[PDB]
Amino acid sequence: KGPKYTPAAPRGRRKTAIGYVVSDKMQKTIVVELEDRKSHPLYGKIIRTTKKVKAHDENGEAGIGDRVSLMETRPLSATKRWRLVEILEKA
Amino acid sequence: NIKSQIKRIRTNERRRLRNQSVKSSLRTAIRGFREAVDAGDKDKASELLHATSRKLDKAASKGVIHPNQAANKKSALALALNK
Amino acid sequence: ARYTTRKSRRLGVDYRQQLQEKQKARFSYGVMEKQFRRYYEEANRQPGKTGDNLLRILESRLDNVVYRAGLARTRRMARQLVSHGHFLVNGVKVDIPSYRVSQYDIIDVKEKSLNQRILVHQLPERAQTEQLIVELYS
Amino acid sequence: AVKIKLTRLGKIRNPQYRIIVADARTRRDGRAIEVIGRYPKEEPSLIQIDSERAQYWLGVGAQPTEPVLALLKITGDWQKFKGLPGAEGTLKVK
RNA sequence: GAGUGGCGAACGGGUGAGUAACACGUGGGUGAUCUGCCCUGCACUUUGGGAUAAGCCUGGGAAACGUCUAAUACCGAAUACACCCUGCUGGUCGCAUGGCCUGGUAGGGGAAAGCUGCGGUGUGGGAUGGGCCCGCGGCCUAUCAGCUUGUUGGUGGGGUGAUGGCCUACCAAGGCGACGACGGGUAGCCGGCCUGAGAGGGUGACCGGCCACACUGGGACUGAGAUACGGCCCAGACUCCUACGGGAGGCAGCAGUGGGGAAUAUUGCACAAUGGGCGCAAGCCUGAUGCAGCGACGCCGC
Ligand SMILES: [Mg+2]
Ligand SMILES: [Mg+2]
Ligand SMILES: [Mg+2]
Ligand SMILES: [Mg+2]
Ligand SMILES: [Mg+2]
Ligand SMILES: [Mg+2]
Ligand SMILES: [Mg+2]
Ligand SMILES: [Mg+2]
Ligand SMILES: [Mg+2]
Ligand SMILES: [Mg+2]
Repeated sequence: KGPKYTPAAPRGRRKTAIGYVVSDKMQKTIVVELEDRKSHPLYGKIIRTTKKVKAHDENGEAGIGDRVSLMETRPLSATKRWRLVEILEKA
Repeated sequence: NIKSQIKRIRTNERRRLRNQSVKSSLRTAIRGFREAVDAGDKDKASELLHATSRKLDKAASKGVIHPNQAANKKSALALALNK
Repeated sequence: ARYTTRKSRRLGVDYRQQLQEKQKARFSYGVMEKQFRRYYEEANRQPGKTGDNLLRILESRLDNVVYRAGLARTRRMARQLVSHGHFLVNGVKVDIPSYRVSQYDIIDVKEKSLNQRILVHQLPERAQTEQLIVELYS
Repeated sequence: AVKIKLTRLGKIRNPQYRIIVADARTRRDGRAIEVIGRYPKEEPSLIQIDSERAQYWLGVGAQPTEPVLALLKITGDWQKFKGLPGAEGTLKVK
């Protein structure tokens, strides 16, 4: 009577990021600089912080001074956690 | 000691020598495959895949190697054989 | 600890002035300073006037009730009666002077105890000095 | 695997249990997956259970412990799950 | 009774040495993955053999660790179209590798156990527990300014449950740092707890999570799962038994003893209750736990 098979029965979103490219000199990986802004807990200055984020290029499309949209991945390599989705603007 | 550890030491000598034997037999099977491929010997190596891929998945059926390991060996041998 | 006329004689009414009104309020009701400290810290938590709640809590004591009831003369006389367990509350032996009776509490006397059972309609407001004892603390 | 326990939250000589779904491995007063119900020092024992959650966890296959299996059999969530004709109707308070 | 065998022994309990780190706290990700026992679909439990403890007879010593017979122990096969591998191809989904429709095909292979009601293999699903990445957060120091060579990336292989310089062989020459890198010092982290009107400051007792460690270091084996306290192997430090031939052991389990300290407890009772393990069950273990003793150590009450 029972069906010999049953259904499995979705898809959480990964984080995104946009930032200006720096040092795209390493085999299809683009080192993107992401700006962040948080208020300092006591004093209440809005501090501009930055960090370099190694993105997987594939084929070497973007260049330096480009504003590249990104998305997270698994570890493609140690440091490299990201890939580019889409390339806005140019050098 | 004092405990039933004395019994479970006697098992881990027995059950090692079973699993050591099967793990070693897979290595010599997989080793003799690669020497057939590196010679440029197609008809011999095509036979040795069905020899080894039989023997891999039987070791997964024992509960020694675990099936995901047994699968990823068979994948590596078949993609080697096609070239 | 139970204290067990002169202590009243020093005060009359048988920082200089602040302590003296607390002292009569304490030794009237027979309270120890740690217990008197607790009723203050409960009173200020409750709403309304914080001073007026203090006298409500001290008047609520089960032995105080006996004094008002007049079953036993001299508030200190009632200490001997209550702890000995002569009194009863809702068919339960209260052997405790610190019992604070609420509304609709029925105080009866135990059978025998031969040496008249009045009920609590509400906790009485101050009309039935506090601002020294409030300004004493804090 | 998963198991319906009791967990002793009371003061000395005065236990109060709450009926907890948890792993077999966890310590007695450990982390629950969910608190279903609650439960012995009364003329009438006090027993309260969510009937909806009890059916869910039993339907998955949470094994009751021996004294919890009495409480489920009393209140009659065990007979809803098992589907045997003894039915439900027990407890009161007063 | 002991002995082979199955499960358990990774849980419970201990302590804070180490660690300034994805260790922890809150957030997500897993199209990058595992899961014994448990229940609840579907399909099967076919067929044959070879040994080995116990038992006897030997040696060895104060002590303690050569010939036979069974099994749900261990093994050749057969069957399984669910499943694993490879080739050619259909449609859709999108966030790129890719996923999913047990997609459809045609090649090659995967298992098992029985005896007085419990089980046993394979494979869909559900639930539990994990593992691995990242966003931000949280002490002191420049009288620490340069650090890195598997180092940062790529390609082909090896490897893992799984993604990854995780490892390895060849090309490229990059990575991190004044927003404090690399060093030195101290430190279990937190929910909380003490204070303060607050913002802050201090602390991490009990109780409840996560981490690390089990004489000191370095391993792996067995397994569904291992920092494997009361396991194994080796190396060191230390201490016991000895008939000097040989051995054995690690309280940071609960009690307890001696030290060190201004200072901290009984060599208690019981599995009756709740939790856990094994067994069909009756039960049998549980210094977890429930309680008792002792000390005004604290908070209440007479
Ligand atoms: Mg591979
Ligand atoms: Mg450091
Ligand atoms: Mg097992
Ligand atoms: Mg330390
Ligand atoms: Mg201030
Ligand atoms: Mg060690
Ligand atoms: Mg293994
Ligand atoms: Mg020990
Ligand atoms: Mg062990
Ligand atoms: Mg001890």
